[PDB]
Amino acid sequence: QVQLQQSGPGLVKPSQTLSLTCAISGDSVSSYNAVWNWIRQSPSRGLEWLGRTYYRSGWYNDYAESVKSRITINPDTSKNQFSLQLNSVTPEDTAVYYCARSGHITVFGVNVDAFDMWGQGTMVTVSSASTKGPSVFPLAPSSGTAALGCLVKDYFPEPVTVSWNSGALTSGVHTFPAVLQSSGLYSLSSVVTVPSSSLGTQTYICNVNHKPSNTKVDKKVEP
Amino acid sequence: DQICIGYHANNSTEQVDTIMEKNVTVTHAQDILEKTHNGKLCDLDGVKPLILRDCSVAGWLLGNPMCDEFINVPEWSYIVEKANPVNDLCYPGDFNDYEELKHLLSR
Amino acid sequence: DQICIGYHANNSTEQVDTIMEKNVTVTHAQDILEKTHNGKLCDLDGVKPLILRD
Amino acid sequence: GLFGAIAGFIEGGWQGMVDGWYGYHHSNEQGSGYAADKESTQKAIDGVTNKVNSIIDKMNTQFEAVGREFNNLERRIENLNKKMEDGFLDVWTYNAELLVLMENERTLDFHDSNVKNLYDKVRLQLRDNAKELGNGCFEFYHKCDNECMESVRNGTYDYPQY
Amino acid sequence: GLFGAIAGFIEGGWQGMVDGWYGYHHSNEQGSGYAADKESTQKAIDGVTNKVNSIIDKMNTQFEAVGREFNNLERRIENLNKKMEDGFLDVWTYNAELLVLMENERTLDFHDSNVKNLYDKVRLQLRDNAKELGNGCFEFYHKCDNECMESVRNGTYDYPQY
Amino acid sequence: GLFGAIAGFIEGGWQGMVDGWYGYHHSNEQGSGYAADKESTQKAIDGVTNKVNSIIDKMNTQFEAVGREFNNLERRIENLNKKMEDGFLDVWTYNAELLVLMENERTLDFHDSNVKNLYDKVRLQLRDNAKELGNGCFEFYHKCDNECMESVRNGTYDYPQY
Amino acid sequence: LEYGNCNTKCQTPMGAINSSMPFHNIHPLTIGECPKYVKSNRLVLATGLRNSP
Amino acid sequence: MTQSPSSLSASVGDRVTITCRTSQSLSSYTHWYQQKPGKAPKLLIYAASSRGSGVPSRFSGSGSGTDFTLTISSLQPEDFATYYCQQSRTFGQGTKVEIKRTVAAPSVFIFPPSDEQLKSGTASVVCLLNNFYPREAKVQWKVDNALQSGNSQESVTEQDSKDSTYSLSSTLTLSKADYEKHKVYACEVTHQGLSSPVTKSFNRGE
Ligand SMILES: *[C@H]1O[C@H](CO)[C@@H](O[C@@H]2O[C@H](CO)[C@@H](O)[C@H](O)[C@H]2NC(C)=O)[C@H](O)[C@H]1NC(C)=O
Ligand SMILES: *[C@H]1O[C@H](CO)[C@@H](O[C@@H]2O[C@H](CO)[C@@H](O)[C@H](O)[C@H]2NC(C)=O)[C@H](O)[C@H]1NC(C)=O
Ligand SMILES: *[C@@H]1O[C@H](CO)[C@@H](O)[C@H](O)[C@H]1NC(C)=O
Ligand SMILES: *[C@@H]1O[C@H](CO)[C@@H](O)[C@H](O)[C@H]1NC(C)=O
Ligand SMILES: *[C@@H]1O[C@H](CO)[C@@H](O)[C@H](O)[C@H]1NC(C)=O
Ligand SMILES: *[C@H]1O[C@H](CO)[C@@H](O)[C@H](O)[C@H]1NC(C)=O
Repeated sequence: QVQLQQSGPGLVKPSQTLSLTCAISGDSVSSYNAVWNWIRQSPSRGLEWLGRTYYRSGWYNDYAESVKSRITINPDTSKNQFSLQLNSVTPEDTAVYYCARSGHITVFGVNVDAFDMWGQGTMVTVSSASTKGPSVFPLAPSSGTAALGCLVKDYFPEPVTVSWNSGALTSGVHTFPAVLQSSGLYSLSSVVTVPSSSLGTQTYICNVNHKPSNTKVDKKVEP
Repeated sequence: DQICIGYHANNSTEQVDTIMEKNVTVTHAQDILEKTHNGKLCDLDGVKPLILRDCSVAGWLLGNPMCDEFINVPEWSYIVEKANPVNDLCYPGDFNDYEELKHLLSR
Repeated sequence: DQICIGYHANNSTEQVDTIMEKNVTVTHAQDILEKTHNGKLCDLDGVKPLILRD
Repeated sequence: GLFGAIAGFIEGGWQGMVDGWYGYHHSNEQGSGYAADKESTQKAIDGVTNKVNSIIDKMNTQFEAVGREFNNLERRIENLNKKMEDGFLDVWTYNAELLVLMENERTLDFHDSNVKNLYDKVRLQLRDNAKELGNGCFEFYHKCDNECMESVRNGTYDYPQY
Repeated sequence: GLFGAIAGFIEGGWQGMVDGWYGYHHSNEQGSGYAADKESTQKAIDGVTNKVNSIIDKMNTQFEAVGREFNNLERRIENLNKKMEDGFLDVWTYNAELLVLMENERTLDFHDSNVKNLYDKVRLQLRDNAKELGNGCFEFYHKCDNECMESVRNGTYDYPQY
Repeated sequence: GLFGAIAGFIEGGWQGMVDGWYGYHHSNEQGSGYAADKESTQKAIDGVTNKVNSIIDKMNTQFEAVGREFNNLERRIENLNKKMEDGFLDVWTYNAELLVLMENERTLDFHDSNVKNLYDKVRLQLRDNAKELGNGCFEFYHKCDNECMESVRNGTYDYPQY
Repeated sequence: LEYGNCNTKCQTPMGAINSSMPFHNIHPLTIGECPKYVKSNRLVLATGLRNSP
Repeated sequence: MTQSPSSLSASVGDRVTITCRTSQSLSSYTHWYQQKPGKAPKLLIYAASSRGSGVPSRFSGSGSGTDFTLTISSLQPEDFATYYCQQSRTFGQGTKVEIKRTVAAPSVFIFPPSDEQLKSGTASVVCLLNNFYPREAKVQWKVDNALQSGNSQESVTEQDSKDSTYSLSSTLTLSKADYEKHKVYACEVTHQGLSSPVTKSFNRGE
């Protein structure tokens, strides 16, 4: 199996440069049966192909007309990766960026641009605002089913991830989409319904990760 | 300023034959002949065959004492018999219309 | 003033097959397969058959 | 099609040309109309006719099955007989169906070829006395009356005259 | 090849055009690059696909051998049986190998044709607004920016405009 | 022919070109004559040679009849034997005759193609330095001496020089 | 089947054939001046050319 | 690339068909992707009708001229997703497929602000509506029996991949001083699964 592992910061100031990397394993950046693409997605614009690089007895790049003057996609054959560089960003460049392989599947040896494998995505926010880690508060069960949760308040930028009991508790979990508050900071809640009987014996801890601020916090939630 | 017309090439070494030319290198080809096998006798769609081993169809059906393995065989998919099974008619003789019966077995 | 080169078309819906394309509509076609029969036993060139019946 | 004329640089056929398979449409001060190129047409009719007869006639000698019956203890040869007769039918069914497919493809391409050659025939007469429009048509630099048009269809178009 | 384009007046293919079988390479003041002609390409994919399936499917009904055994005084029919089964195998082996050879030749020529027609398609649009260099390329007399280039690939190249 | 050259825009062949299948006839102030295009010619010879050997060799494995005799009360299997042997002979007779017909058509068209391509090869070199007369001939605007003529046959005709 | 009170140049066990076609698909066992039997459902030769929309 | 419809609801087991009309008809270059919330798209169908790696047989694709169709022969709860078609470098706008199941009323829970948060100078009060269908739900805040306006935000989950329900949070935010000024905090919920509005409340301090 091929895996694509993305990295790079999810916060870029307006007018500056967005820089992402896709690290390949299980295939070669310079393979004759691969094409390496960047695609972005935003709630407004939908899915948009940005560009690609590929090797066929020499390196080639193609870029979307919309970004052509600002975009560079370069292979690294030392580290088996390829990059995205997007200059002079504006709020309209806020999106989830995906790397993806195409041309692995071909009709009669012709790349059809079908994208068989994708990276996990990097959410990129274009903003002058600065990083802020969340405060985490318990949503305590009161008084056969009990609900408990964690309020993850006042962070920037997106995203936050929440698990429970280090991922050992998944059933009945609901982690809500974030809302942007009038302060310009995000907030969400996560949570979980459990048997009320288990409150006297089972420990419940929410594990909160905000990678842009390097925040990893664990909060015990009790009656 | 110019515009040019052209066609695909790649690193392919696949070759095909034509009437007028043999070993033409093409960009893509499709093999349509299976050349390999696993070298084994197998269950056909899960249903095991009857493998008579050293017994013949006669030895089996008449109940040659050396062919007790096949005293009551379950349903089979196909039957396997050696070229010269040693346990045939223990007491020498003939089997009348043997071939016509073996044909009947194929149904 | 101009002169143009072109070809025939008509209201035909006859179709033929080729190796590379199936159901090609053509202007004209010729069926070469007899599909029908009269469903009866008949005299062959006048000369009547022997019908053994039961 | 292989030759690029039919449903190619000539976008579609003409309902209005009833009298032949290929031909000319002219347009000048006197009027306009269709005229079939009979020779190119009759050539095509001879080729297709010969083809059909060649096909029919090649399938003339072919396997004819006969009825043979066998008793209850002649199953092996009965099976042999059946496999034999079916085998030949499948072979001749394949030959017939494949021949029709292969020759249908060649028949459609043949027409395409005849159109392409007719177009080139005219092009090679007119040379630089007309604009090749790129859609099957030639626009003249000089006036071309009905006799002028006819000389194009003739093969007689006097190039030095214009 | 029969049509003179592939490995003919177009000397070689392009490693750099990955996205289709046939297409365009443009070169102007803004830059240069490859673009596949998808329609000509998809036409080719449909034809070749139908061909393969036509080949596979025509060989669908074909002789299947069955095991039949015979005693020591049935040598004649045993020989008959063997000659019969071998005979059909040789026939179907011939049919298969010959069909593949014949249709391989036609497949290579088909591609050649599609390239030639694409070249002519462009030639017939540009006419005398460009120099036919003789190697697959057309050099424009006017500047042809990216929208100008796209209109050539379109079929929309406005000739009177230049 | 499919390609329009042989017995098309080139009206007839040349008794006077003995040394090859396709070639050139030149005419200038120094004189005139025929010259065979050997490469195009040798290409044709290799293709046709391979074809013949391919035909001969494909018919290598084919049904061989054996003598088998039957008594007065074995009429059924005697008939079977006869129908079997005749059946295969008719099949192989069909295969042979049809292969010859099909490949003869392709051989004639192949030559037509080679001529058309040789004509275009020259056209694509000369471009607008000569008048395309429409009959296989190109009339030069400049004087073209024997070295000039040879460069046309070469592939070396220096277009910018004229 | 029984007698049809009928005349033909080509007979099959399913019925008679009155046709100038070179092929048929009625039944393999025939007698008389018959077309050649094939297993096809359809055999149609192009004579004309590709018709336009 | 134009997809139709832009969204639909269908019951488990229903046959579902989505269409994509394409500017140019190429069977080989059209693909379908399925994207579940928070995940990357996964290739579902390629070249109009080939099933992508790991794709179950209930998914199939067809193409005719410029019209392409994706069919789910028997809709499952886990097929909640947005489906996109694609030719070349162009994507359609997507079709949201929602499951259609029976009505289910929310379970309602109210949470006071933690003592810890109050020390920061702000108070967040959370009302949870759990596992309901359909999505339409109204939540009103009352503080000492006074309707609040403009001081709450709602967030809703996507449809659950097992039971096809939604959950919803409403969060009322006050300054600590304002929170401490009042006693009764109440969350009032209207949903067509309920016979009449449900109210959950607490008293500050209790
Ligand atoms: C084919 O190409 C022409 C020229 O590229 C297209 O017309 C342009 O379309 C773009 C995008 O829609 C517009 O921004 C321009 O204003 C148009 N300019 C001109 C000069 O036409 C046309 O849309 C294309 N048509 C197709 C592919 O059918
Ligand atoms: C083809 O012919 C041209 C012209 O005859 C050749 O070019 C000449 O070659 C000779 C002998 O090599 C030189 O002495 C001349 O100076 C060249 N003159 C010109 C005008 O080209 C060319 O070498 C030949 N190419 C072949 C046989 O491939
Ligand atoms: C074609 O290739 C095969 C194997 O690569 C080789 O054995 C054979 O000699 C070649 N045939 C010709 C005609 O060159
Ligand atoms: C061809 O036409 C027939 C009847 O119009 C139809 O049933 C069949 O599906 C078509 N075949 C193909 C391969 O499109
Ligand atoms: C056979 O067909 C011909 C032509 O259609 C017709 O004239 C004749 O009546 C038919 N003969 C019989 C015996 O049905
Ligand atoms: C063809 O037409 C021209 C002009 O109408 C006429 O003068 C000439 O005699 C004709 N030539 C033919 C039929 O060859």
